[PDB]
Amino acid sequence: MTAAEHGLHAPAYAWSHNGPFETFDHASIRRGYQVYREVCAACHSLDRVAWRTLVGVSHTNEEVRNMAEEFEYDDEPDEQGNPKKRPGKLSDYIPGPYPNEQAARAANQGALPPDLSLIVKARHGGCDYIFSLLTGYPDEPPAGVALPPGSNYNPYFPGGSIAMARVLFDDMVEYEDGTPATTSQMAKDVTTFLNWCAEPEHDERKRLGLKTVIILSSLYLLSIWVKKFKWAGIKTRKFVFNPPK
Amino acid sequence: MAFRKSNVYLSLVNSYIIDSPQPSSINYWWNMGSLLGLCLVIQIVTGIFMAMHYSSNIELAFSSVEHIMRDVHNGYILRYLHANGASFFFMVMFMHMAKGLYYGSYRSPRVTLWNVGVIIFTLTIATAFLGYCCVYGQMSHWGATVITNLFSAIPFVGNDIVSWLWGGFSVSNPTIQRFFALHYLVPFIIAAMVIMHLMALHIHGSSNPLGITGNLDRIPMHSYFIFKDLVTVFLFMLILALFVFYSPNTLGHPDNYIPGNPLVTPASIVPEWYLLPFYAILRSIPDKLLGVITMFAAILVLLVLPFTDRSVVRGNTFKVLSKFFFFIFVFNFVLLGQIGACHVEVPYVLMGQIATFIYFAYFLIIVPVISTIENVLFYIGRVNK
Amino acid sequence: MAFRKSNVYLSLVNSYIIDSPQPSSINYWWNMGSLLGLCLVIQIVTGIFMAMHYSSNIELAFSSVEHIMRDVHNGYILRYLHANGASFFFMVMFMHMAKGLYYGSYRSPRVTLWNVGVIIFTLTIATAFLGYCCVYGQMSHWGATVITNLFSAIPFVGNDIVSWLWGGFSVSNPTIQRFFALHYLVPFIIAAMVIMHLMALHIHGSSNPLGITGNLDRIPMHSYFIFKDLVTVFLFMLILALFVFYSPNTLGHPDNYIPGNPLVTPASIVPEWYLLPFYAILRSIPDKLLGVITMFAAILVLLVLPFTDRSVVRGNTFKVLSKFFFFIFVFNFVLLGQIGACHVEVPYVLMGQIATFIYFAYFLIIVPVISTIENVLFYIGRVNK
Amino acid sequence: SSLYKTFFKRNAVFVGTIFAGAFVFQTVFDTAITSWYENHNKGKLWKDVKAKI
Amino acid sequence: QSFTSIARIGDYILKSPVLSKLCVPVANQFINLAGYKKLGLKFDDLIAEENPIMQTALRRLPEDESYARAYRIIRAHQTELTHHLLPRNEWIKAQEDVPYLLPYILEAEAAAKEKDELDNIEVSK
Amino acid sequence: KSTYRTPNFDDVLKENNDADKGRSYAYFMVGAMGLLSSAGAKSTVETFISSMTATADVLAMA
Amino acid sequence: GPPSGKTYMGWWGHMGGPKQKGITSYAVSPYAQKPLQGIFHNAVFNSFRRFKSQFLYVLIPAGIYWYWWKNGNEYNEFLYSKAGREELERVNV
Ligand code: HEC
Ligand code: HEC
Ligand code: HEC
Ligand code: HEC
Ligand code: HEC
Ligand SMILES: C/C=C(C)/C=C/C=C/C(OC)[C@@H](C)[C@H](OC)[C@@H](C)CCc1oc2c(O)c(OC)cc(OC)c2c(=O)c1C
Ligand SMILES: C/C=C(C)/C=C/C=C/C(OC)[C@@H](C)[C@H](OC)[C@@H](C)CCc1oc2c(O)c(OC)cc(OC)c2c(=O)c1C
Repeated sequence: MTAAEHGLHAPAYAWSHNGPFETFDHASIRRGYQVYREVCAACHSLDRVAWRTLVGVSHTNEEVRNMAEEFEYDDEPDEQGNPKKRPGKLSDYIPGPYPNEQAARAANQGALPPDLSLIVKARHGGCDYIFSLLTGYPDEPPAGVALPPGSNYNPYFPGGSIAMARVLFDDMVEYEDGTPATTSQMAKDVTTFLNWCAEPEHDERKRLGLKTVIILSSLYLLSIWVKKFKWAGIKTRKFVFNPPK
Repeated sequence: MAFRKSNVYLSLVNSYIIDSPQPSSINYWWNMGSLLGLCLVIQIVTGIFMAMHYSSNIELAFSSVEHIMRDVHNGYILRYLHANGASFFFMVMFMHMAKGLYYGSYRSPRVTLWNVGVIIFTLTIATAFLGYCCVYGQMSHWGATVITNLFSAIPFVGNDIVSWLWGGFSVSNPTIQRFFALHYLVPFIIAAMVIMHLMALHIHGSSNPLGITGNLDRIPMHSYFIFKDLVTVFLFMLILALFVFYSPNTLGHPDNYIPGNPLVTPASIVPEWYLLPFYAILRSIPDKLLGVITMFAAILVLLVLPFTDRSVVRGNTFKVLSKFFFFIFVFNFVLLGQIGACHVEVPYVLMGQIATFIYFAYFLIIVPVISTIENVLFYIGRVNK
Repeated sequence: MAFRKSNVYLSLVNSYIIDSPQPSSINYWWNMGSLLGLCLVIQIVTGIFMAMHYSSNIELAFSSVEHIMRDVHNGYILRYLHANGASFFFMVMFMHMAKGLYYGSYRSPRVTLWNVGVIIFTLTIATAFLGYCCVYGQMSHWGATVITNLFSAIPFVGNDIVSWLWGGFSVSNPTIQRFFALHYLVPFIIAAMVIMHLMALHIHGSSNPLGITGNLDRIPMHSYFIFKDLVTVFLFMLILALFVFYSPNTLGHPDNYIPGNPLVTPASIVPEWYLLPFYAILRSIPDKLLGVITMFAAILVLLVLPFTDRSVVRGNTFKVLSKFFFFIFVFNFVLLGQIGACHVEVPYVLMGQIATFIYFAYFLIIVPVISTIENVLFYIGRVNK
Repeated sequence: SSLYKTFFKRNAVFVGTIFAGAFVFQTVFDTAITSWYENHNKGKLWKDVKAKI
Repeated sequence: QSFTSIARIGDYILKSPVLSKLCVPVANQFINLAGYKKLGLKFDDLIAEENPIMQTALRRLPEDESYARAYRIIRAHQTELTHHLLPRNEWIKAQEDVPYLLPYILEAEAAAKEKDELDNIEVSK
Repeated sequence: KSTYRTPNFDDVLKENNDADKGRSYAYFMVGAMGLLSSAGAKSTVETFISSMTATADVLAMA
Repeated sequence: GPPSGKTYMGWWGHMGGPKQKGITSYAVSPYAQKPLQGIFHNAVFNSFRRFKSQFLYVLIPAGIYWYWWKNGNEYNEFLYSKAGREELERVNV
C-alpha cells in the first residue's frame, strides 16, 4: 500500500510517562486542560469525562466547582412542569459544543470532530500520533498533491487529507504557570491531558503493577525451588537389573 | 480405607487430583491442561463480576463497558484481565493442541479425548466472538456482521438463518442483547465439555514424551504434579500480570474504542489475533461458498489425524522427518496468521494460498506419506533376512 | 459386554436411567424427583430465551419485560411459562420434601442425600427471589428492599453488608443489574447441586413405601419407571398449561404490574405464595433480630430430623401416632402460610405464634417423644417373656 | 540455618503463624512500594503541583 | 499400518541390490539420528502396545525377554525425567537392536487376517 | 550386582555438619511461599468484593 | 455401580503392566540431600545440550519461513513505491 495512504509513521517522543515506574506529569495535565478549554473545546466534546474526575488530579475542588457552574444543565421541571436550567455541578460531564451530530457537521464543512475522550487509545501511535498530527502541518502540500476544497494536508493522517485545519500557533494561550505557550509546548500538554482523559487509572495501575510483578515473581522463584525439593527423591532415584534365573 | 477414598464426593477428587497415577516422565508440556482450566475460571469469574455493571442494550453497551472502565472500583483490572485472559486462553490452547500433535496424543485409545477437545476448540472460538461483540466497538459490529453472514452461504435457507440470528434487518439491539445472553451461556457448556474431556482422559491416563506405555512406573498426581503445575501457574500469572498492568491494550485493536457505526467499516478493520490464520484461509479462496467451506474444513480436518498417521509408534520424539515437517506446519500456521494481518496485495495473496495448501497438505499428504516412509526406514535399518 | 455399558458416557446414562435397580413397590410420590428435573429445564430454557430480550437497566427493566409480553413472538408464552413454572417448581418441591419427610427418607444412610436437598431448597428460594426482582414491579422493588435488609440484623457489620449488596444508598440500578447477573448464575449452581443429590442417591438407591429393604425384589429403571414417569410428566404439563393459557396471573400479585416506586410501599404488599409460611414465622416474633434468626432456623431445623426421629423402623406407613401428627404438621404449615396472607390483626397474630411453636415443636418434641412411645408400644404389644 | 531452629525449631511454619504474618506484610509491603513510587515520581504528582499553587 | 505391510515393502527393498545399497545407509543413519538407542531402548520397545495384536504378542513373549523389556522401559523413563542420556557405554549397540517382538506380531497379524477371511468366506454352488 | 551393595549417592548426599540444613531451607521456602500466597489471596478477594461497593458516579451528595 | 469396559490402565496394585521381576530401585530422602544444587558446576554444561540437538528441526523451518516472509514483504514495499509503480500495474489485475 502506498505510504501516502498508510500515513507517515509517527516518531517516538520521550514522554514523561512512558515507563513502568512513571506517572503522568500532572503539571502538564493541568496545562492540558487549558489548551483544551480555549482551543479544542470549540469543536471537540469530552462526553466521558465527569467534572469530579479532575478534582485531585489537575485542579482543586473549588476550581472544578467553578469551571462546572459556568455551564447550564437540564434540571427537574418546577411545580407546573416547566423545563428549567441549572448551573453545572461536580457530578456532571463536560458539555460538548454541539447539541447533536447534524449541527456539528454544519459547523465543520460536513465533517464530524470525534469526541476526544478515548482518542489516544482509538489510534495507533497514541500520544506520539496525536502529538505528531497536531504539530506536523506543513505550510504547503507537497508538489503534485491536489487537495479537495476545504481540506488540509497533514502527512501523519492516513491519505494525507484531513478536514481539520491547523489550530495550534505560538503564544495563543496564556499559561497560568508562566510556561512559554509555543505551538509544540501546547501539543505536548493537550496530548498528556487527553491521555489522562482516556486512561485515568494510569498512575494507580502502574503502582499495583509493581506490587503484582514483585509478589508473583517471588512466588514463581519460590515455587521452582519448592518443586525441586519435593521431586528430589524421584530425580536422583537409581535402578539396578538382575535377570532372574 | 481412608475417608478421601470412601466418601462419595471426596473420592472423585482423590482419584483425579490426589492418587491419579501419572507417568513419571511427563514434562512441562503436560502442564498446559491445568492452565486452560485456570483460564476458564478467570474468564468465568471476571465475567460474572462485570455482568453486574454491563448493559446489553445497543445504546448503553459500549458506554457501560467504559463505565466499568472508569466508575467501577478495580473495574479496569476486571476488564483488562478478561480481555487479556481471552488472548492468553488461546495462546495456551494452541500450545496444548500443539503438544497433542507432536506427541501423538490423538491416536492410541485417546481418540475420543481428542474429538471432544476439538469440540471445545470450536465452542471457545464461538464464545470469544460473542463476547467480543458485547463491547460494540467498530471491530465488534463489523465482526458481528461478517461472522453471522458466514451463514448466508448456505444454499437456500441461508439468508433466513442470518436475519434470524440478527433478529432484524441487520446487526442491531436484538443481536447484541441476544449475543450477551449467549456469551453468558456457552462458557457453562464449555465447563461441561471439559468434564467429559477429563472423563475420557481418566480412563486411559495421560500420555508421555516417549510415546510408550507408562504402566511400569507411575507417581501419584499429588505431592508432585500439584506442585509442578504450581510452577507454571505462577509463571502464567506473572506474564499475564505484565500485560494487564503494563501493556493492557497491546493485544487489542484501537478501532474497538470508537463505538460501532453501521454506515462505516474502518479501512483498518482487522480480526482479533487468534482468528487470523483462519481469516487468512478464507481470504485465500476467491469464492464466497468455498472460502467459508474451506475455512470450517481447516478446523474440522483436525479430526482426520488418527487415521492419516500411518506410524506404528506414537509421537515425534524418535522420528526425524516427522519433527522437521511438524515444524514446517507450526511456522506455516504463524505465516498464515501473518498473512491475515497484511492487505490483499500482490506478493501476499499467492503466499496465502500456498500456505493454505501446505496446511491442508500436512494432514492429508505429508503425515500419511512420511509416516509410511519412516515405518520402513525403521524396518530395513536393522533387519537382516 | 453391551455398548450402553462399555462406553464412558453411555454407561453413566445407563446406570442412572436404564439399568438402575429400583424397588418394585415405589409409588407415585417417587415421581416428584423427575418432575423437579423437568422444572429446572423449563426454567432454564425459558429464561435464556427471555434473556435475549431483557434489559436489567432499572429504567428499562420493567418495560423490557412488557416488550417480551407485547412484542416478542410467543413472548407471553415464555413469560407465563417461566412465572408459573416457578410456582409449580415449589408446589412440587414441597411435595417431594413431604414424601421424604413422611417415609423417613432423611434417615439411615441417606442423610447426606437429604442434607444436599436442604441446600438446594435454600438455593432455589434464593434464585426465585433474584428473578422476582428483575421485573422491577412494586412487589419486586419492595421484596428487593426488605430481603436484603434481612442482613442489617447482623450486629456489627450489618448495614455494611446491606449497602454492599445494594451497591448504593438504596435499591437502585446497581442492585437490579447485579441481581439479574446472579439470577442467571445460581441456576447453573443448582444444576451442579442436583448432580450431587443424584450421586448421593445412586449409592443407596431409592427407598420404598414399606420403609424396609428393596434388595430382594428389584426392577430396572428402564421400561417401567421411564414410562411411569411419563404419566406424571404429562399430567404435570396439562395442569401447567391450564394456568399458563387460561389463568396466567392467578398465582401472581397485581401490584407487580405497576412499575416499582421507591417512595411508596403499597398497602397491598404480600410475599409470593410459596414464601408465606416463612414470612409468617418472621412476623410472629416482635423482635427484629429474633425474627430473622427464627425464620432462618425454621429452614435449618430440617437438618435435625435424622437425630430426633428415634424410631427403630423407617417411614410412617405403620405408625398410627406418627401419621396423625404428620398431617397435623402439614395443615399447620398451610395455616402458617394462610396467616401470612392475612393482616397483623388480633386473632391472627396469636394464631401465628401458636403455629410457629407447633412447627418447631414438631421436629424437636413431638417426633422424638412420639417415636420413643411407638417403639415401646410395638414391643410390649407382643412380648411375653 | 540456626535462625530457623530458634524461631520455629525444625517444625514447618504453622498455618496460623502464616496468616498472622500475611496481614503484617500487606500493610508494611504496600507503604514501602507507595513511598518508593511517589518519591521516584516527585515533581509530577498532584501533591507537588498543588504546592506550586 | 500393519507390520505384515511394513515387512512386505521392506524385504522387497532389502532383496533387490539396487534399492538395498541405496536405502540401507539412509535407514541406518535415520535410526542413529532417531536417538532411542541413547536411552537404552530397542525399536521394538517403542511399538505402541494399546491394541489387541500387540497385547497378544507381549503375552506370548518368553518370560526373560519380557522382564528385560520391562527394565529397559523403566530405565528410559527415569533417564528422560532426569533430562540426561544414559552413559554412552549403556547405549544399545546396533547389534543388540534386534526385532525380538516382531515375529510374534506377524504371527498374530496373519492369524487375525485368516480369522477375518474365514468369517466372510462366500460359498459357490 | 548384589542388592545389599547400595549404589553411590555421594554426588547428592550432603556432607553433614549441620544435619537440619535441607529441612530448614525447605520449610522456610514452603512457609515463605505460603505467606505470600495468603497475602495474594486476601488481595484478589478484596479486589473482587470491593468491585461491588458503590461506584463513583452514584455517590452524588444531594 | 455396574462394570465398565476394559482399558489400558488400572490403578495402584493392578496397573496392568507386565509382571516385574529383577528390577531393584534405591532412592534417598530429599531431607537428606544437598540443599538444592546441581544447578551450575555439574549441570550447567549439561543444560542446553537439548535444543542443540533439536534446534535444527526448529531453525531450518523458521529460516525457510522468515526468509520467505521478508523476501515477499520487500517486493510489496517495492511495488507500492514510486519505482515499482510500473511493474505494479503489470502484475496487479
Ligand atoms: C473545529 C474547527 C476544530 C478545532 C478547533 C479542533 N479540531 Fe480536531 N478535528 C476537527 C475535524 C474537522 C476533525 C475531523 C478529521 C477527519 O477528517 O476525520 C478533527 C479531528 C481530530 C482528531 C482526529 C484525527 C483522526 O485520526 O481522525 C484529533 C486527534 C483532533 N481533532 C485533535 C484536536 C485537538 C487536540 C484540538 C485542539 C488543539 C483540535 N482537534 C481542535 C475539527 C477541529
Ligand atoms: C457474564 C459472564 C461472562 C462469562 C462467563 C464470560 N464473559 Fe466474556 N464478557 C463478559 C462481559 C460482561 C463482557 C463485556 C465487557 C468487557 O469487554 O469485558 C465480556 C467480553 C468479552 C470479550 C471482549 C474482550 C474485550 O473486553 O474487548 C471477549 C473476547 C470475551 N468476553 C471472552 C470470553 C471468554 C473466552 C470467556 C470464557 C468462556 C468468557 N468471555 C466468559 C461476560 C462474561
Ligand atoms: C437468564 C436465564 C434465566 C434463568 C437461567 C432463570 N431465569 Fe428466572 N427470569 C429470567 C428473566 C429474564 C426474568 C424476567 C422476565 C420474567 O419475569 O419472566 C426472570 C424472572 C423470574 C421470576 C419472576 C416471576 C415473574 O413475575 O415473571 C421468577 C420467580 C423466576 N425468574 C424464577 C426462576 C427460577 C426458580 C429459576 C431457576 C430454577 C430461574 N428463574 C432461572 C431469566 C432466567
Ligand atoms: C484438540 C485439542 C484439545 C483441546 C482444544 C483441549 N484439549 Fe485437553 N487434551 C487433549 C488431549 C489429546 C489430551 C491428552 C494429552 C496427552 O497426555 O497425551 C488432553 C489432556 C488434557 C489434560 C491433562 C493435562 C495435559 O495437558 O495432558 C487436561 C487437564 C486437559 N486436557 C484440559 C483441557 C481443557 C481445560 C481444555 C479446554 C478448555 C482442553 N483440555 C482443550 C486435547 C485437547
Ligand atoms: C429437603 C430435601 C430434598 C430436596 C429439596 C430435594 N430432594 Fe430429591 N430427594 C430427597 C431425598 C431424601 C430423596 C430420597 C427419597 C427416597 O427415594 O426414599 C430424594 C430423591 C430424589 C430423586 C429420586 C426420585 C424420587 O422422587 O424419589 C430425584 C431424581 C430427586 N430427588 C431429585 C431432586 C431434584 C432435581 C431436586 C430439586 C431441584 C430435589 N431432588 C430436591 C430429598 C430432597
Ligand atoms: C450464536 C453464534 C453464532 C451466530 C456464530 C458464531 C460462530 C462463528 C465462528 O466459529 C466459531 C467464527 C468465530 C469463525 O470460525 C469459523 C472464526 C475463525 C472467525 C473468522 C473470521 O473472523 C473475523 C473477525 O473477527 C473480524 O473482526 C474484525 C472481521 C472479519 O472479517 C474481516 C473476520 C473474518 O472474516 C473471519 C473469517
Ligand atoms: C443475592 C441474594 C441475596 C441478597 C439474598 C437472598 C436470600 C434470602 C432468602 O432465602 C434464600 C429469602 C428469599 C427468605 O428466606 C429466608 C424468603 C423466605 C423470603 C422471606 C420474605 O419474603 C418477602 C417478600 O418476598 C416480599 O415481597 C414483597 C415482602 C416481604 O415483606 C414485606 C417479605 C418478607 O418479609 C420475608 C421475610
